[PDB]
Formats: sequence, C-alpha cells, structure tokens
Amino acid sequence: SDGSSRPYRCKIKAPGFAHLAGLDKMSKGHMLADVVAIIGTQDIVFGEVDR
Amino acid sequence: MPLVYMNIIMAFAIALAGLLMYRSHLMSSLLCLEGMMLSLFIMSTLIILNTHFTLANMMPIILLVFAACEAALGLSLLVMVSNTYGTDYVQNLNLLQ
Amino acid sequence: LIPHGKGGRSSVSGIVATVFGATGFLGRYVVNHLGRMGSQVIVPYRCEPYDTMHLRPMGDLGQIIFMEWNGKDKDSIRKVVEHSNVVINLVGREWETKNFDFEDVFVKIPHAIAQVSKEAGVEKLIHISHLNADIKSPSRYLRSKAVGEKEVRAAFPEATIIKPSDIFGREDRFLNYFASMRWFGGVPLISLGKETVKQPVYIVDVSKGIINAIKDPDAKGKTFAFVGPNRYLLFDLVQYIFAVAYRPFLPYPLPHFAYRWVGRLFEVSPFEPWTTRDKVERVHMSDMTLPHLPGLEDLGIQATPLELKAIEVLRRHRTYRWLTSEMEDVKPAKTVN
Amino acid sequence: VKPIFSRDMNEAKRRVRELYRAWYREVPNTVHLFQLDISVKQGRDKVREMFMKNAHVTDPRVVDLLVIKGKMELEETINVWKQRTHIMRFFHETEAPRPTDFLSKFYVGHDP
Amino acid sequence: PPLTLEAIKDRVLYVLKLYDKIDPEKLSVNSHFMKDLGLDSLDQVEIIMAMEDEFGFEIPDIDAEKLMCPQEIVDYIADKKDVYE
Amino acid sequence: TMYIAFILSTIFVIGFVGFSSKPSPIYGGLGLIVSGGVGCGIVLNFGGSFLGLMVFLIYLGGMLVVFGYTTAMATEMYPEVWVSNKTVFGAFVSGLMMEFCMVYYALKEEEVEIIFKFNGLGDWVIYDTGDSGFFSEEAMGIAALYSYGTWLVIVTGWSLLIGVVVIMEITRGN
Amino acid sequence: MNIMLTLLTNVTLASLLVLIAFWLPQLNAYSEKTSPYECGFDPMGSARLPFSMKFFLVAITFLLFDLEIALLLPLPWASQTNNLKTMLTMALFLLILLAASLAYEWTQKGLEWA
Amino acid sequence: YPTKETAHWKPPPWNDVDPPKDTLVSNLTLNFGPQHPAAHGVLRLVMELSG
Amino acid sequence: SRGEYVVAKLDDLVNWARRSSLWPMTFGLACCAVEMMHMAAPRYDMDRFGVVFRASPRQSDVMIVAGTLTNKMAPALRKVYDQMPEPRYVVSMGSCANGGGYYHYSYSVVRGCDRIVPVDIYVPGCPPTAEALLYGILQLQRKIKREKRLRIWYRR
Amino acid sequence: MFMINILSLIIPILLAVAFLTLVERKVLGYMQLRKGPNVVGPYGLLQPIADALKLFTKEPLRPATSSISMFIIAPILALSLALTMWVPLPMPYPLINMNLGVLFMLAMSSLAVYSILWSGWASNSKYALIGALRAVAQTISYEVTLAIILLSVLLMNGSYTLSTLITTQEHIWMIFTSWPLAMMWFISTLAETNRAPFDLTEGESELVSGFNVEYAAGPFAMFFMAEYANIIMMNAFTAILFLGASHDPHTPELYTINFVLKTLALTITFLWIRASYPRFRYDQLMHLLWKSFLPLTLALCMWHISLPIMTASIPPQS
Ligand SMILES: NC(=O)C1=CN([C@@H]2O[C@H](COP(=O)(O)OP(=O)(O)OC[C@H]3O[C@@H](n4cnc5c(N)ncnc54)[C@H](OP(=O)(O)O)[C@@H]3O)[C@@H](O)[C@H]2O)C=CC1
Ligand code: SF4
Repeated sequence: SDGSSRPYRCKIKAPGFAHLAGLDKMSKGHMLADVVAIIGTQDIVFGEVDR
Repeated sequence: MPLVYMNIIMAFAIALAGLLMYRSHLMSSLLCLEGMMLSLFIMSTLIILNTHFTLANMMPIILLVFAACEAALGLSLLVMVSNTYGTDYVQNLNLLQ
Repeated sequence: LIPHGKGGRSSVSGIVATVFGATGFLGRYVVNHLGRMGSQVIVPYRCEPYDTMHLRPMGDLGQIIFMEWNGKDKDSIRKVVEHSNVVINLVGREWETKNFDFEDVFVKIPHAIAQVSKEAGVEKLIHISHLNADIKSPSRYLRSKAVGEKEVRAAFPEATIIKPSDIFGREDRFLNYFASMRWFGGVPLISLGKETVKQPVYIVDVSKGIINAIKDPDAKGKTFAFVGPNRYLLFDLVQYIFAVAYRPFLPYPLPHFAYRWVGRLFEVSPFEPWTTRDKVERVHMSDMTLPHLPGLEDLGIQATPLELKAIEVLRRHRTYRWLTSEMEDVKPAKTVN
Repeated sequence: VKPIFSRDMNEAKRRVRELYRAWYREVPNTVHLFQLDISVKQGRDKVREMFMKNAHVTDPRVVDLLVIKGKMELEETINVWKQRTHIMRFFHETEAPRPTDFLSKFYVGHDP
Repeated sequence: PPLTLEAIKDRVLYVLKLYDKIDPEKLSVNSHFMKDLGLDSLDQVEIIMAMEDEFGFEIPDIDAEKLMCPQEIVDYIADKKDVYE
Repeated sequence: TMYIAFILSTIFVIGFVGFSSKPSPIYGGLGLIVSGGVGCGIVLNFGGSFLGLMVFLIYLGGMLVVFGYTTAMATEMYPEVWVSNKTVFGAFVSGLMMEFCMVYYALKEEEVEIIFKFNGLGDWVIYDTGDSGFFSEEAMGIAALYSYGTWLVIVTGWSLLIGVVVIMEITRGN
Repeated sequence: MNIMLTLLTNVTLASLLVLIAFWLPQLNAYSEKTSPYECGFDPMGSARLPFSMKFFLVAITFLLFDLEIALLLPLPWASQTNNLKTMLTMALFLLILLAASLAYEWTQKGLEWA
Repeated sequence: YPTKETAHWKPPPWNDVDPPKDTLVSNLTLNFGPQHPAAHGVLRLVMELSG
Repeated sequence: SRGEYVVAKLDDLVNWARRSSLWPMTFGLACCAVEMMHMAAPRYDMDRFGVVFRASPRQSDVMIVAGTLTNKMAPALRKVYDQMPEPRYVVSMGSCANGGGYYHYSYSVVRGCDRIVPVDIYVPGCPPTAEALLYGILQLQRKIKREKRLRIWYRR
Repeated sequence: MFMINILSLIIPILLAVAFLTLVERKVLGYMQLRKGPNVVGPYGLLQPIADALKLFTKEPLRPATSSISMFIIAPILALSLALTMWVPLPMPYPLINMNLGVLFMLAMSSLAVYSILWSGWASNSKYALIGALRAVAQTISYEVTLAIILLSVLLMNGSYTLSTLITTQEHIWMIFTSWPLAMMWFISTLAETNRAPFDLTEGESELVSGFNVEYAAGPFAMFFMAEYANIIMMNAFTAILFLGASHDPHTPELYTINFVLKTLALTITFLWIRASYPRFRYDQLMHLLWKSFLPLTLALCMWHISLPIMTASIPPQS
C-alpha cells in the first residue's frame, strides 16, 4: 500500500510456478508418456503460472 | 519346361541384376536379396508340387527359414553402418578392391 | 465526414465505399487497404453469408456492413447505394452463367449502378473493364464490357474507369490456371512463341492503385489502365511458371480450331468449368501496349515486379520434393521489351 | 562502479561486429528454413539497418547491454523460436506510408 | 597445387571486386582499406568474412584489428597457408 | 484357358521390375508386397495352399514390416519415387521391355531360345491326376517334418538359436 | 472363380468410396490450409531419424520367433503320424529352444524393449 | 609404388580410426501444445527427444 | 419433381447432416476451459446432442475459443484455424475473447478473438454458464440450418 | 448368383459397423451415467448415417507435404482387408470352405497393420511417424503370441478348417478345456485390434489422434470404419472358436440366432473395458507381453501338445 486507495505493487506468488520450474530436473530421461503424467502430478494450472 | 517356370527364373535373374547394379544406401540390397530368396522359394515349391515328391514338401519352408534368417541378420549390420553415418554405400573405409 | 486521427484500424475516413461482388479476388485486397485505413465499407452479398465470412475481420466492429441485394431489381441496388459516398464496381465473370446471361452482367447491372449513382447523388462512381475491352471479334466479354463501359460513361461520365493489365496474386484465377494446365498433361499452345504476349501487374498494386485513385482528386472521369513494369512472352512466361512450380514442362502445339473444340467440350459441366470458349479467346489475344491513357504510375504508385512474387503465388502447386526453395534460384525471366 | 562486460568502447564494438557476422551468415538459412519470400538480400540489408539504428550510442556499459539484447534474437531464430510472423514483423510492411514532410503531415492530421 | 601468393592476392581482390561498396576505381592494394576507401566499417567485416569464406578459415577478429592494408591481410593468409611464396 | 496363373507370373515379374530397381527401400517394400501376394496366388494355383499362406504370412507379414522399421532408421530427406531419377525410371522401363519381349515370345508360341528352352503352351498341361484319400499330399507331406525328419529340426533349431545369439553379439558391442 | 471375385468386389467397393470421397465436396484447397499439422506452430523440420537400437534389438527377435512359429504350424497334422515317440521329442524340442532363445535374451539384458 | 593421387591419401591408423566418430550428430526436437490435450491448452513444452 | 424441389431436399439433407453432429475442437485457453467441460459433464452432456470433443482439427470442424487469448498465443491460433477442413466455423466464448473482456487493456491481450479469426456465434458470459453455452451451440445449429449453398448455387 | 451372396455379406456388415459406433457411444455413455446420443434419433438411431454424411460431405484435403499415392492407397487397403477377413467365417455355413482359413485369418490380420505403417509414413507429420512406429511395435509384438496360442488351441480341434471347429464343440465348449489360452487370446485381440488399455495407435491425449491425424474426411472414415470391422470380427472369431453351440442342419438359422448373441456378448465387453482402464504406455505394453504372457503361452503350448498323447485323445481330422 502506498497509502492511496490504489495498491502500488502486488506481486503474486504462484505455487505452480516453482513446481513447473522444478519439472525438468524431476523429468530427465523419463519416457515421453511419463513426462505427461508427471506434468499432471505437478497438478499445475497455467493461468496461475502466467499470472 | 513350361513357360511359367521360365518366367520365374527370369524373375530371379532380375532379382540378381538388381542386387548387383547396386546403388546408394545399401538397404535396397537387402531388399533385392530377399526378393531373390522369394523367387527361389517359389521356383522350388512349384516343383515339389509338380512331381508329388512328397517328402520335399518340407524343404521350401526350411529353405525359407535360413534364408530369411540370414536376412534377419543382415539388417543388424546395416544398423551398425547406419549408426556411424546415416547409411550410404558410397562411404567405404577399406582400401584395394 | 472529415477524417480524424492517424490512419489506422480505429481511424475514421469519409469513405463509405460500396464494393459489389467483393467475394472474388478483387476486391478482397481492396477492402483490406480500406480496412487498414479504418475506412468504413458496405460490401453487399449476392451469394451466401458463409463465403463472405472471412471478410469480417477486415473491419473494426461497426465498419463492414453486409447487405442483401440483387443486381436485377432496381431498388435492390438502390439499397446499398443509399448512403454510400462512393460506389465501386468490381463485378466480373469469366464463364457465363445461365440465369445471368453473359451480356447483362456487363451491361444492365453497370447501367442501373450508373443511373442510381446519379439519383442518389453519389459522390463518385468507378468501374472495371479489361484492357482488351476495345471491341474485337473474338470473345464476347471484351465487347459486352465495352458496352457497359461506354454505357456508364454515357450515364455517369465523370466516373473513372479501371482497365487493368492482368493482375497476379495468390488467389488468382489466371496464373493458377496455367499452373494447373499441367494436370491434363501438356500446355496447349496455339503455336507457341510470339503467338500472343502479356504483361502483368501485382494484385496488391492494383488495389493500392484503386484506393489511391479515390485519394486522387485528379482521377475524375479519366479512364485508368494498369500495366506492370516488365514485358513478357507467353511462351517464356509459362516457361517461368513451370520454372517456379518445378513441374515437368510440355509445350503442346495445337491447330487453333481444336482448342475451341476443347472449350466446347468443357463448357458442358453444370458446375464451374475449368475452361470455356470465352476463356479460350481470353487465351490467345495479346494485350495492347498503349501507355498514353491515364494509369497506374499516374497515381504515383510504382508496380511491384512479378518476378519476385510468383513464388509465393505458386508454391502450393509444388511437389514435396521441391516445396521449399528460394525464388532467386529460378532465374529472372528475360524481358522482351 | 561495476562494468557489465567490456571496459571502454571498441572492446564492445568488436562484439557487435561478431554479432553481425553471425546474423549475416545465418540469414540465408533463415529465409530457407522459414520459407520467407523476402528477397534474400533484403533481410541482410535490413540487418545492416537495424545495426545502423543504434549507430550513435556512446555509453560504456549500455552497448554491451545492447549486444546482450542482440544475442537473444539470433538465439531465437536459430532455435526456430519466433516464427514467420514474428520475424517478418520487422519489415512493417502493412503500415500506411507516413511522410515526414511538414506540409504533407500538415494536410493529413492534427499531428503533435 | 602449391598455392602461390599470387593466387591469394588474386582471390582477395577478386572477392573485393565482387563486392559492392568497393567500386573498381576505389580498389588499390597497398592503400589502407579504410583510410582511402569510403566504405562503411561493417564492410570490413563483411568482405573479410567472405574472403575467409573462400580460403575457408575463420579470421579471429584480432586479425580484423590487423587490417592496416588489405595486403597485410594477404600476408596473414600466407601466414596461415605457410606458403609465403 | 484363363492363363491366369501365367498372367500372375507376369505381374510377379514386373513386381520384381519395380522392385529390383532401387528407389528408396520403402517403395521396394511395396514391390515385395505386390510380388508377395502374386506369389502366394501363383503357388496357390497348384494347390500347395499351406505354403502360399506361409509366405503370405511368414514373409510379407513379417519381413517387410521389419523393413518398415529400417527405413525409419535410414530414410534421408526427400526419398525418391520411381519417377524421381533417370537411371531408376530408365531401369524400370528397361525391365518392362525385356519381360514384354518374353510375352511376345509367348505369342510366338515357339520354344524359347534364351538360356535354355521353354516348352511353351498353357500351364495346365503338365498337371496329372491328384487322386487321394481324405488328405492332401501337402498335409502329411509337411507333417512328415517332425516324425520322419528329425535331423533338419535339429539343425534349424540350433541355427535359429545361435542366430539370436549373433544378434546379441552384434548389437551389444555398441 | 470364388475368392478372386470377392477380392475384386471389395477393392472396387473401397476405391469407389475413395472416389466419392474426393470428387464430391468440391471446395477450395489452398496453401497453409494444406500445410502439415504440428499442434499449431510450424514444424522445426521435416521428419528425419527417430533412431533407436531399442527398436531392432527386440524387433529382430520378433522376426526370429516368427520364423519359429512358421515351423510350429505343421504340428496339428504331424500329431497324427504313425510314430509319435519319434515325433514327440521334437515337438517339445523346438519349443524348448524357442524358450531357450528367449531365456538367453531375458538375462543378457538384451530385452530392454521400449 | 604409390601414385601421387594415392599418395595424397593418409596412412591407415594404428588402431581404431576414431576420428569419424566425431561425425555422428543425430538429434530430434519437437513441441507439444498449445492445442495438445495434455498441454492444457497453453503450454509449449518444446523438447529434444531421442528415439 | 421440379429441380428446385429436389434441391430443397438435398439442401435439407446436407445442412441437416452437418448441423446434426458437429465435432468441436477446443482452445480452452484460460479459465473458461472448465465450463466447457461442464457442458460435457453428465448433467448436461453435450454428447447427446451428438457433439463430441475430438482433438486434431483435421478431424474436427467447429472451434470453441474458451478463455482469454494472449499475444504469443495468437499465431498458433491462426495456424489451427487455417488447418481445419471446410466448412469450418468458430465460436467466441465468454467475455473472454469477445473483446478482451476483463483484460481489455493490457499489452499482451489481443482484444477480441475476432481480430484473428472470422467468428460465428458469440456466447457472452464470464464464465458463461455451461447451459448458456448450450443455448449458444443450439443457436449455432439454428444458423447452420439456414445455410443453403445448394439453393444458391443452382440459382447462380 | 454368388455375387449377390457376396454383396449380401458386405452391405449388412457396414451397416453393423455404423450401428456399432452408435452403440459404442451409447453403452460407453451409460457407464458414464450421462446418456449417449439421443436427441437426433429418437433413440439416436438415425445418428450414424448423419455422421457419415457429415464426413463425406466435408472437404478431404490432399496435404501439401504428403506423397499422394501412399496416402490414398492405405485407407483402401484398410477397408479392403477389414472386409476380406470376413469371407471364410462359418455362420454356420462359411461363404467359403477354406481348408485352412484360420491361418488365413492370421494372414489378413498380419497385413492389416502394414497399412498403419504407410498411414503414418506418407502422412509426413512428426506425430504421424512416431505414432505409426510405436503402433507397429505393439502390433507385431502381439501377433507372435497371438499366433502361438491360436495354434495351441487348434491342436485339439483337429485341423485348420473352420467348420470342423463347430463339430468339435458339440458339447462342452473349448473354453472349459483351455480357458487360460482364451484369456491370452482375448487380450491379444484386445491389443491387436488396438483397443482400450492397449490404446497407443490412436495415441489420443498421448499423441493427439496418433497416425490417423492428417487424414481428413473420407479416408479417416475408412480407417475408423475398418477399425470397427476388425473389432467385431475378432470378436466373432473368438466366439466361434471358444464358445460352441447346438447345431441342427435342418434349421441353420437357429444357430445363427444364437451366434450373434454369443459374439455380441463379446463386443460389448470391449466397450465395457474402454470405460474402465487407463492405457499402458509403450514400455509396459510390451513388457507384460515379452516378459509375462509369452512364457505361459509356451508352457501351455507344450502342455497342449502333450495332452493328446497322454490322454490318447487325438482329434480325427486327417
Ligand atoms: N486479373 C484479373 O482478374 C483482372 C480482372 N479484371 C476485372 O476486374 C474485376 C475483378 O476481378 P475478380 O474480382 O478477380 O473477379 P471475381 O470473379 O473474383 O469477382 C467478381 C465477384 O462479383 C460477384 N458477382 C458479380 N456479378 C454478380 C451477379 N450478377 N450475381 C452474383 N454475383 C456476382 C461474383 O460472384 P459472387 O460474388 O456471387 O460469389 C464474384 O464474387 C472483374 O470484373 C474483372 O473483369 C480486370 C483486369 C484483370
Ligand atoms: S470469462 Fe471470466 S473466466 Fe473466462 S477468461 Fe474472461 S474472465 Fe477469466
């Protein structure tokens, strides 16, 4: 808050963002279907990632 | 000899000349060889069907086996040559024909 | 209205252009250059909404306005002119439909358009006719279009009249056609070589030229005619066609009558025939080289050479073996002139 | 005061020349792979022009920062990141012409 | 072949004659490539990269900092070819 | 008569004309498919049906598939069709004229002068009475392989086995 | 005959469906519409070399089993031979080797499939 | 008795002729979505997959 | 047995055909993906209307554009639209992409979905209730049913 | 008039694949609680023809990158063989009395997938090539065990002729004798036909409609159609081969009335499989086969080789 009625900056942590960052470490060398399942275990939602 | 046999034999002669005209990537040669194999098979079986020389009914299939067998081997070598190049006959290391 | 703001998709302009039969190759481009200006348009459909649908993006919310109409009813054409500041005629047809007899299309419709353009006090009227519209025994289109040309000139004399010197584009019914003559086998030449000669103009150039013509105060009753910078020989031309389409090239020399036997053979199809005897006469007659008439450069626009632009036009005809290739590889065709 | 990359000018100019080499040589591959129908020369010229666009920058660190922002683009075209649209974007080809002549502008619009 | 120095010079000036900024009148071997020729500084890089595109080896750009005269670069081509005759 | 077996032999031979010419292995695989079905048909005409269906199964249902794998490993961009080169297409025509000369020789009805004599006329003529009880000659003829011909079974078993071993000792080396 | 007739009617049927499939909708093909699908964005390159040893390393084993089953086929008829003890060993024998072959692959880690 | 045309050719390696090994450069690279149902409508997971 | 009569019959036949089992593909980009799914949820079941979500445009026709569009995304959208077979349609959905909607003023949105593709029916909402969507597509069928290329083709 | 018999074999079956599609969406619907297609019917019944008309009416583009010849010839072969496999099938009376038509069923089934290989090869797309390739993997990998277990269940009927397979089931049914092989036959038919848990050729979410993608209107209808041809056909095949029935020659029709039940009872089950299990992934798909199915297929095979001798129960046919 700047004190005004319009908030000055509102960075929004998105839990999915970190996960998806960690994905490629988590998914090296795995079969291509398994990377598809593993995207899903990350249960990510891109609307939250892109904020 | 009836004309049909002559025709199959000629299919053999083409199935050889094709192997020896021999060009570019060699996978074509394993094909042409297998075609050759097939012509020998058919030419055998027609005969064993002809004279009712019954025991020899076993041969063509056995023929087929080993013949197919060597071809089955052949691909493996191609793999290796494919492994270092992306195959072509045009590239050979060895010297002196 | 007085124009406002930077020219742009949101920009207003006074133009409330009315384009007829825009469903075709021209003037989809002409509407687009109106649309980048943001100028309003009232393109009216005869056909079906569906084919018209891709026209929609070109506008900006309220801009483009389809209107139902018929060229035959008088008031039906009174409809779409009814508030138009300018009215433009791009209507043309190569193969004579039944119900639209080949004459009225080039006569009656431009006529009603012209006189209604009078009554509605339309600020400008404009109309198209092929350069060879000058009367000639072959082909009824040059003549019928000459008749409506002279008619609208007799009815709306201050109208400028387009005389385009063959436009080449991706959506062309011409270059694609000779590109597609491969499908039969050879390419029917009446006698090869200099039997006939043609010059071409980029479609984009024609469009820019038309709207520039509305941008030109001087372009009043003058009969504008459009020609590309280069000059080519039909034989070497088709040679360049299969030089860019990479398809095998077979010249197919032919006694002149038989080709017309062919056109009569192919007019039979109920649908839209690939060829017609009218088109057969579109074939072998060369364009006249007269430059003295008001024309494209007089507008200040310079023609884009065909030589760099045929490639995009014909890549779809390419076999997969050759589907990716630089145009420069093909070699610029020699210019006869 | 911490420099980004090269100390003083010229050391950074060589960087940019290297960059021109990379872009220039890459361009025909760009026209080939992307099926761009721009004249093969034109891309090169346009590259040279874009290189002329900042041909008066004179700060220390700012120029190396400029080659940082210059790497990423060839970085993208080489990885087929961006596309025909995205790389054709530089030519501004759909724009209506805008003469800089005072009177010309003067007739057209209210202007600044 | 032995690659004579004349082949090198002939090729250098050949590529520089094929190039546009260097008009044939502008051409002069001993003359300093920038001090006389009016061509833009990028042209150094363009023609050098083309010439080395012919001789085939990458020019490290310290050698782009050579220049002085085109002939000194020819001398460097002799230095790499090690023919120097 | 129909000469149907013989015309099948002709399609067979052109199957090798388009096959022995060498225009990307995949199309050649088509060549052996056509020649394959034609083959099983031809041997079927004498009624050795089990064998024709061996080749129509074991060969074409086996081989040309694994070749449909090699091309995945070989391919190279822009594989050539038969029409895609003057030597390939020239070769195909080169086969066609020859085999057609053979058919013209069949029109001549004279015994073939090539290599060695081909007696001519229709195929049927060589047939003899196929009289038998409720069993085809082929059936017990191949059934004999086990009981009455153990030796071949031994060497084939051994051979195929050690062939698997060879495949190992080639691929594992990498 | 019989079978050739049904082959011809089937193939002609299918070919008929093809011809009524193409020469019917009668609409506008054009470039980019005809460009290959690639989940939106254009392909980075035409299909090349999805190489894998793990293809042939097993697929070849397929081929050498299929040759084996080719020898298994005579069995139902061979079962009625006059002298089964002469046969029976072999009837088992090949199967053992079939299994044996597999077994050899099973544990030289040559069977990584995938 | 070499010919000069043969003389240009190098003597055979004393073992493995290793240099050619540098030559293999096989790779593939490919993209999921956005359309792709597993890509949740808005992901472009480009990846350099092997076989 | 007038030719026009038969044309009316075939018109009815193909337009009824296409309208009776259209096969959407879906850019459920943003958050209106989920409401799309509730159309396909058992309680409303799009399938009983015959419509069935099948991926890969080449096997599909009508296109739903659920959810907010963005700049980087747009070219892919135009690609997919181009690769569809005729007679392709689309459907803008929500306040999403009717015209940016909530995000009308940002550098990355591309205002309407209209500015890259020629939209058919609009289905306003934010999210539209899946049922309002259902009314949407039924309205789409009541627009296909008025299609009549055959009547017009004969007329021309 | 043999020709009208053939036509009488080909029309009804195509009708059957259409209504098979509709049943698929129906049952597979009610597993999901949601009703299947309904509104256009009244009971949905009119749907499939509206569907097919929607397809064939729709434009089928010839892809710019694709070679055209293979691209067209593949679907043709698909419907071709999909129909041709039907001919020697005893219902009760085979349209053709092949001496060894079972082996022929294997022949057709084995040339089937080759069409898939072309379907993905000429399609030129990345997804096309990868999906087609893995497809051919799973397929062949299952045809080997396929044909072996079919052999072992055929040692005891007597011979490869099909009609005799009725005669050998005049009482107990084959299934009680060798059900485990019936299991493996079932699953091998569940994968060879490329179905529910063994789902890979279509790929679906894994590979957006797999090999089949680039095909547009009609050819797609052909692969789709042919696929269902194989599903109902292997189902019927299993039915006659593992489930016998009473057969009075004087009233053949009675038998058929029974037979379509016994086969339909199978086809529905695939759908009721489809509603139940997630797909395997290409590793495990081949893992369970080479590692686990196969050795049992062999042990069972020697066992079935050996029963007729120990039991002195050798089947009649010469
Ligand atoms: N290269 C060229 O093509 C050149 C063309 N011209 C002239 O310029 C004009 C523009 O050419 P182009 O646009 O390519 O031709 P098109 O056929 O593409 O455009 C004509 C359009 O007008 C419609 N139309 C016209 N009259 C009627 C009618 N009575 N009923 C229904 N529809 C009608 C047509 O059918 P609908 O709208 O119903 O679909 C079509 O959409 C043409 O008239 C041509 O003679 C001149 C020089 C060169
Ligand atoms: S509609 Fe509501 S939900 Fe869908 S995008 Fe616009 S705002 Fe987000």
